Amino acid sequence: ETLNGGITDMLTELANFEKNVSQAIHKYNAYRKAASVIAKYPHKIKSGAEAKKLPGVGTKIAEKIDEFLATGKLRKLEKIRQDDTSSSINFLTRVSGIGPSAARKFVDEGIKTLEDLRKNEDKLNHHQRIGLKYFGDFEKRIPREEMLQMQDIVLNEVKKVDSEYIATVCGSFRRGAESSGDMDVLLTHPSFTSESPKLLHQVVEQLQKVHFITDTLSKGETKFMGVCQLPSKNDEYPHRRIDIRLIPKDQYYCGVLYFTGSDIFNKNMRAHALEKGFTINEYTIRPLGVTGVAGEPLPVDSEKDIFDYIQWKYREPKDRSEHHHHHH
DNA sequence: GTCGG
DNA sequence: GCTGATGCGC
DNA sequence: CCGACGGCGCATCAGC
Ligand SMILES: Nc1ccn([C@@H]2CS[C@H](COP(=O)(O)OP(=O)(O)OP(=O)(O)O)O2)c(=O)n1
Ligand SMILES: [Cl-]
Ligand SMILES: [Cl-]
Ligand SMILES: [Mn+2]
Ligand SMILES: [Mn+2]
Ligand SMILES: [Mn+2]
Ligand SMILES: [Mn+2]
Ligand SMILES: [Mn+2]
Ligand SMILES: [Mn+2]
Ligand code: NA
Ligand code: NA
Ligand code: NA
Ligand code: NA
Ligand code: NA
Repeated sequence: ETLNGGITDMLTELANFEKNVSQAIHKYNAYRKAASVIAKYPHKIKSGAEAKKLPGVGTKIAEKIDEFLATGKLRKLEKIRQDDTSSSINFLTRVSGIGPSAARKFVDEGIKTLEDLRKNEDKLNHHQRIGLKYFGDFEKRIPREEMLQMQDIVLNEVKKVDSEYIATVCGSFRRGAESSGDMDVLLTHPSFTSESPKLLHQVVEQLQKVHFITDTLSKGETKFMGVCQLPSKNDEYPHRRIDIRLIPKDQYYCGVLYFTGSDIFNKNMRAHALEKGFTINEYTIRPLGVTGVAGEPLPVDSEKDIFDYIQWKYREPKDRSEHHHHHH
């Protein structure tokens, strides 16, 4: 049903291999950019030289596309699929907190399966231990109905802590997705500005007291990463990833732009900002110094002002998701 | 792996 | 302590 | 060994 789905799946799989096995994050990012520009292309790709016209597809991917169109497979991928070490390394990196490095370490020490991982809980740090505990739950996506229920608990508890907080659910939810991988809550409070608690900790602690937050992956002064769960209906819902991030109140628009994603959109926007002579992060957009210090932050009164600076047409959150096209 | 310089 | 990497996460 | 590639929080380490 997906136009060019065979091609985009091949490139994604190559991506994951370069990240997890090769530890080559820019090759990962290259395959992702290629899968992405191909996914958004509104025609069926006839040949490698056709895909090559797209930014991000070059000689080597063009050849893989010719091989794939011609044979229905890619020998490079068949060999990777046959490498049990590579397969186990890929699998282990699905646990939150285990990356390419840890994964290879565990596999080299003979941990190759989920059971093997469970038997070796003592090798895992806290984050990894919690990732493992909820591995099955974290594989499932969250229906938007349940995201609405989750949003209701979060906003009500935050308002009980202090009515000056504003919490906004971002990520895929704000982009209008019909399901989400986690819940991203952007939080502000007038006591925390770029110039100026316990602000985050008070919120987290209140969510724990009402048994909504069940576990913590990591937690600092400005960012919480953890686990939550909706109250059961009779006798249970899966446990869910939740990210909460306090951002400076005077820097809300850069913050919400960031927290809305998608991942690929944000990166592409920042790459286009560099080309135009700016640097964008979640707090500011700044001109690049002739030296190599960014200069003073530019004024921003809306999401659109950020786009304007880098000469990009404004996109509504729903148009910042990745998309694909279909065939009959 | 792709691209720009 | 601070700075700057390394790993891993949004 | 062309070098850059988006950018930063939290956890941790190395060097000072
Ligand atoms: N590589 C990345 C990853 C995330 N981000 C930011 C962090 S906050 C925002 C949303 O990140 P998430 O990882 O929750 O993704 P989405 O909400 O798009 O999807 P799901 O959670 O999978 O529904 O994008 C980024 O700028 N670069
Ligand atoms: Cl790389
Ligand atoms: Cl900044
Ligand atoms: Mn579809
Ligand atoms: Mn398109
Ligand atoms: Mn062993
Ligand atoms: Mn999300
Ligand atoms: Mn998230
Ligand atoms: Mn551009
Ligand atoms: Na190209
Ligand atoms: Na191997
Ligand atoms: Na992981
Ligand atoms: Na053990
Ligand atoms: Na569960």
